[PDB]
Amino acid sequence: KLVDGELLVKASVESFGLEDEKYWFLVCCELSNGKTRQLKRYYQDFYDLQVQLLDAFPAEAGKLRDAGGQWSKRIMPYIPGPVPYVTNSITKKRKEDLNIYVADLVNLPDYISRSEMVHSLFVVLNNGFDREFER
Repeated sequence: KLVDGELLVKASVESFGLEDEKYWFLVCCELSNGKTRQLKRYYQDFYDLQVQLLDAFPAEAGKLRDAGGQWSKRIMPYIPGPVPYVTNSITKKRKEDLNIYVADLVNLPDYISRSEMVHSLFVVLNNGFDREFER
């Protein structure tokens, strides 16, 4: 979903935590009308978006080849990779990497950043956590 007059202008990952063996990240964002959100996301949420984005924008993902055989220029940011066993030290580094990743996303060209797809990660979910604050 997109809301006219309320588009993403800033995003961050501020912290991580553990609840019953599962690590989570605090994602914050600011909208163009000055509203902000505090959100809870798991690594998988970022991974699932990234899979969607690389598929939806193959050229910008560096996944296309021209007639000459040269790969298209990549402007899409990278996510930290999936791991067989999640640990505190892996999660700590992910928090740092994901912070940069989400800021980079919201700054992509309009035709990518303003997409339902990119905005989907930042929607308030009925997950017993996510909240939107007035300006």
